[PDB]
Amino acid sequence: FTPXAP
Amino acid sequence: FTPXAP
Amino acid sequence: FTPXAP
Amino acid sequence: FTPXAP
Amino acid sequence: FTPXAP
Amino acid sequence: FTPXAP
Amino acid sequence: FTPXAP
Amino acid sequence: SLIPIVVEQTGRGERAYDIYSRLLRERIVCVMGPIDDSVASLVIAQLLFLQSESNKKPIHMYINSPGGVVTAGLAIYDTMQYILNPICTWCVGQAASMGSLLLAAGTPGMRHSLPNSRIMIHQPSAIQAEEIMKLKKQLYNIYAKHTKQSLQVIESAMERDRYMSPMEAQEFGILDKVLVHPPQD
Amino acid sequence: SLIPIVVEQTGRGERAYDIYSRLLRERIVCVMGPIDDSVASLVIAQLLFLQSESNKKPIHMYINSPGGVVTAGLAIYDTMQYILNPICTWCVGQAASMGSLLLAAGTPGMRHSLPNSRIMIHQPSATDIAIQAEEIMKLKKQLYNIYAKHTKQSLQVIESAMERDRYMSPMEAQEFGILDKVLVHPPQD
Amino acid sequence: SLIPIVVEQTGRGERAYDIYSRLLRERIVCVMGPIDDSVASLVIAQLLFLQSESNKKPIHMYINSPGGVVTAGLAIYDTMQYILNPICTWCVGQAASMGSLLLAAGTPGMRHSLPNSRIMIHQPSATDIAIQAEEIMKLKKQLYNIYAKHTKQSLQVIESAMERDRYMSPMEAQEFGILDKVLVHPPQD
Amino acid sequence: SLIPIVVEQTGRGERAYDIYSRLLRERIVCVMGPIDDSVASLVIAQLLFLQSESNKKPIHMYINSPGGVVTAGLAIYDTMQYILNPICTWCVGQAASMGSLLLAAGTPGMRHSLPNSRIMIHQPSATDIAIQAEEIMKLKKQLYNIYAKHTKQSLQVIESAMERDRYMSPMEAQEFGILDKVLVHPPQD
Amino acid sequence: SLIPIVVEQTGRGERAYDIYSRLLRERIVCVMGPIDDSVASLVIAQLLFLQSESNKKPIHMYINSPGGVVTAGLAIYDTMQYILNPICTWCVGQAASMGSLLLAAGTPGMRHSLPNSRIMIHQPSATDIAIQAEEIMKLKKQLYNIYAKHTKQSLQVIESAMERDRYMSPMEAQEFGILDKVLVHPPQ
Amino acid sequence: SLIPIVVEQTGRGERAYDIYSRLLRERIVCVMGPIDDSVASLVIAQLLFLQSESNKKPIHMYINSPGGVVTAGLAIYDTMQYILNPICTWCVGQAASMGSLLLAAGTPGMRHSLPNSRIMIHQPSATDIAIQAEEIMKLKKQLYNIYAKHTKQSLQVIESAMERDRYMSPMEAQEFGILDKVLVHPPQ
Amino acid sequence: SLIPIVVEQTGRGERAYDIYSRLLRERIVCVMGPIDDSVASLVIAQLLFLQSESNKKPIHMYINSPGGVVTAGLAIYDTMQYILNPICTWCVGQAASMGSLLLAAGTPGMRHSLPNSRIMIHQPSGQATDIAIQAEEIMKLKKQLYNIYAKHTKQSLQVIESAMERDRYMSPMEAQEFGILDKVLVHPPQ
Repeated sequence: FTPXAP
Repeated sequence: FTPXAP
Repeated sequence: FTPXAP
Repeated sequence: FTPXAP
Repeated sequence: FTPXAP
Repeated sequence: FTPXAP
Repeated sequence: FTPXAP
Repeated sequence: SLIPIVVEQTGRGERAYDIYSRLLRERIVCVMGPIDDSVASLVIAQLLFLQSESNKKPIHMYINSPGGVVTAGLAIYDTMQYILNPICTWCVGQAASMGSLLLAAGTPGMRHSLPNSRIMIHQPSAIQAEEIMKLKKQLYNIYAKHTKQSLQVIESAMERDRYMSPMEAQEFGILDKVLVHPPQD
Repeated sequence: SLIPIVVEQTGRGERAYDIYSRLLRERIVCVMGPIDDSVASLVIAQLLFLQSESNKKPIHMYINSPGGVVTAGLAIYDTMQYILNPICTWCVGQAASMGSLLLAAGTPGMRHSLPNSRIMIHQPSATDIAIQAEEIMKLKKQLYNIYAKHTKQSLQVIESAMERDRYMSPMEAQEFGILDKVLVHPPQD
Repeated sequence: SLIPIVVEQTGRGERAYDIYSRLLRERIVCVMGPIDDSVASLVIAQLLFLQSESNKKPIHMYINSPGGVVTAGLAIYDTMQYILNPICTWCVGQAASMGSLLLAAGTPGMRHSLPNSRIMIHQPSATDIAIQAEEIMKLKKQLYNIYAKHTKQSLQVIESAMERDRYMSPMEAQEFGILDKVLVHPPQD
Repeated sequence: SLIPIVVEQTGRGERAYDIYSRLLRERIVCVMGPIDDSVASLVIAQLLFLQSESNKKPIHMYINSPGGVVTAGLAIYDTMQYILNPICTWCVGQAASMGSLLLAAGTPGMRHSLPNSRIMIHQPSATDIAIQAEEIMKLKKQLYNIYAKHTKQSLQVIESAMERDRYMSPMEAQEFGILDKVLVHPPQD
Repeated sequence: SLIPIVVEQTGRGERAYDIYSRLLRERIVCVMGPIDDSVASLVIAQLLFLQSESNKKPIHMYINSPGGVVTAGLAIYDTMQYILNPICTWCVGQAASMGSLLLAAGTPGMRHSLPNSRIMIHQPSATDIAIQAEEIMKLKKQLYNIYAKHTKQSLQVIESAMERDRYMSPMEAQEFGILDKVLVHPPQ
Repeated sequence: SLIPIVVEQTGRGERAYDIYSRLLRERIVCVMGPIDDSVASLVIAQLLFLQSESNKKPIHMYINSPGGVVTAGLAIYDTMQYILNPICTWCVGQAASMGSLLLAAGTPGMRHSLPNSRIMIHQPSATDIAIQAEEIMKLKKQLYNIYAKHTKQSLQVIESAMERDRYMSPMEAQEFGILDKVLVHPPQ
Repeated sequence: SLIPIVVEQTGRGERAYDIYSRLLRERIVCVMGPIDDSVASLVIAQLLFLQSESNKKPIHMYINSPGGVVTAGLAIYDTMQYILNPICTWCVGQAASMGSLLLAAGTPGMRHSLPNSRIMIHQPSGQATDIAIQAEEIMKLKKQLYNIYAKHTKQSLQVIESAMERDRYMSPMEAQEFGILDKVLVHPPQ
């Protein structure tokens, strides 16, 4: 799930 | 399923 | 199944 | 089984 | 679990 | 089981 | 279990 | 039920396949046993894949089924319409309920059976009442198109709890040729 | 059941995939059968992986499903929203309850179905646990809002249609805001 | 039960097979235990594969079956007729019901049995879906035809005998015309 | 069921993993379904592995879980407090009971949820042996102290909250201290 | 049952077999547990394959079996006769019912047992499909002939022996004509 | 359930290790869930292997276990005692019944627990084939003696304690002598 | 459940083994759990394979077992006798019923136990025969067991039969006095 996780 | 998906 | 399928 | 099958 | 094991 | 079988 | 097995 | 492995010579070295993947290489799609969503999505995956390797080369769909879930069966039927390839269908053993509807939906002239098969269009006997009805009228229309029989002659036959010989199935409009051996010339 | 192996092209020297992994390579994600937390886990993993490969190229989501656990179904929907890619949805066989919701949530214009599919929004009758009266109502209202958002219908229209225990034809679902195209054959003309 | 692995110096280099793939290599199709749609798929696949390697080389079919699904057994029987190859059938242990109908459908003169086998042409008192009275009889009648064709016996002689709940020694199966030679050890001419 | 195989290209030639092992290489750890000692041991194994790749690079825990065996969730909790890495938790679907405790145990500022998720801190009416009343209370008091530590709420507020049999919207969970951000789409900058 | 993998040093490097496939490389065929159609299938496949590689090199059949389906046993016994190789049979633990028939059917002088095995020719209580009374009596007589042929005993001595619900010692089985030698340790 | 695979990079570094096999390379033996004879086989196998590789480099037992069969647990215990390596024991989740006997049995100074573990030495109200009552007290006295040795407590204290159907916090476990250190984060 | 893989290095490595195949490479045969025909067949195959690699190198038989099928245990016993190799038996956990028969049958001097093991010579009243068995046949088996324990414990048949009547387990020290094993080892000697 990027950005932010990663 | 091409065309159109893909 | 050849011939004819294939 | 040979001979004869094969 | 390092440090200390290992 | 050798010898003898084999 | 060595020594002695093996 | 261990499935065996066969050796192939290909264009380069030597490939090995399980016997069913080898048959897919010749563009053959086995449709065996009861039809359910899991089977439906496996057949459709093989259909889309084969077309992707050739828009034009015929696909052979071998059938031995006592039917199954009507929506899973329809899913395959619609995939057969959408796909551009010719589709040979080939009834081995039996084709009942959705099984016989897939047999019938082959592209015309390429719907076959072996001499000793059995074909059933009668439906075997969770949703609301109207929907089972809406689903069965859907089956009536599909058989109508591909048999070129009319709606009232299909709603009559699909009510006789019976099987047809392959040759009776040919007369009705479900299949085209009945072959004991490969043809001559 | 055995899953067959297909070999492709290819610039490496062949590769051999199980049939389903090869469909992954063409950016297709099969959502089949009941939707539970394991199915949602594997679908979300597939969406994330695809976006990581290209946050640009369409992703094609083929749906044949009678429904499933609503929280798992929401987990997929939220993932569809979050990723950037256009998402085509393609209904095959049927899409009922949670399955029809995922279908309606493809990016507009790219939501198709085959001719004979059946589409239900009514909702049985499940859950991982259980469950108070207020929570199941909370969960339905979440479905009311999502169906409204994507069908561009009103709440009171969505709610009334959901009370009716029936399936829609592909063209009736189109008139409601669930689909865009019903293709018998690939188009153009 | 794990299947043993065997390795072959030929090759070329050397390859390893499960012992059944190693038998098939050599054109042997094993038909063991009850015949259902799955066995019929497998046998038919093995048959069609062997014919595609050579429509002239003989195919050996080793039978040890108590019978099985009538429609699946016919499906195998039809494929045996449709393919061009000679078919040696070899009854090991027992051939009953559809199992003995397959034994008898071997190419004439190439139908064998080991000494202590049991052959039963009587039908047991299944099908895939439960079935109407008129349909059982149709299925039985084509069992009579097929049996009459390969034995050179009359429908009346097949219709009796099939009423006796009996089992025949291999010698009797020969005199009756189901198999051709029973062999204890391989012949000399 | 069938776990798809993906092929990455970075990049000596190309290597292939199942999609879940591929996510682990992006340092993602999936916590799906009920937590028992077996998932505790897998999650813990993965956390420790990633910490040995890098003590510094964050680790991401995607949580979709209805809860599970208390002592196995604490084994997970304790492990995630012990490693050096920051941990982003990310709640898709739901985080109920020990699920929501693991969501709450991520690094402050790094606990996310998708918009339709449901968060519950109520415990169900969950342990390996049958255990006395006194020890059940000790376990719950342990839960009380942990939620209190990670929401910065009071024990009375926590104990009062968990008495209610209900789920929370992610927004209510953020206000409560369980998580930090709710995201429909990736943030700008 | 986690089958261990052993590595042996054949031409021309090193290959890894599971331990039973490795015993098959030495021309050894294991007959363990109740004998049914599947067991008979694998055993026959192995005997056919092993003669395929050499029709002169002995084949060793290690038997620890309490019996099983009579037709399946007969299928094995018949392929033991058809193939041309000598066959040593070796009994560990027990050979009872169809198991002791396979034991008795190894080529003469080459039928062995270990000293604590138990041999029974009495039939228990077979049959894949429930059968008629005259058919079970025809099989029992097929058993009688086979036992009388390989033990060099009379049908009447076989028949009243099989009526006794008992096991024999390896010594008794040898005096009776099922075994040739009972070995505690390898011979000189 | 799908066990993830990790690909190692160290020198000739490829090899797809499974996650647990990879922890084993680091000399970690996982002891998860209820201890039966098969778990005891696997644990001993790993212990004996790790010592074979180095009878000096420490070995680490990570313990999350509600207990299990007493003789399987004693099999592991005696193997810990028999190998020469120092053994670090590490309790996550819980260590109950034979689980805390293994925890208490690592080398003095190297017995740890995370802070939210539960430790129980009370035996539950277990056995491969049932046993005479004189036998169950023989087994229990062996438990007493072991717990006494490694907690350095007296048989009275141990017996009195094992009579209480309760769990211990890790700090309580440490004061009792079952473990040495309770770590929230790695020390420095 | 999951069986670990280990990597060893040889004149042809690298190489990967499942931990149990690895232990077999050190000539260790694990006899674990209830003994039945399938265990007896797996154990006997290891013994024969190991002697064929060397009929002189010792063979180590680690035994943690509550007993099993008598005829299956006797097949193992008879194969221990037949092969030439010295056999070290090592009892960990327990050896009950046919388990302690295999323990007692190792080469004299080479039978060990760990200190907290439990050894039982009594037979149970978990199957003990494959097929249903007549009373005279079960007495013959029990006399076969009586003779084997006597030969290997150097005790008299009367002392053996009296002992097997007692429904008790022995300590490894008792089992050593009685002649079932030779050394109880807490730590490696010397």
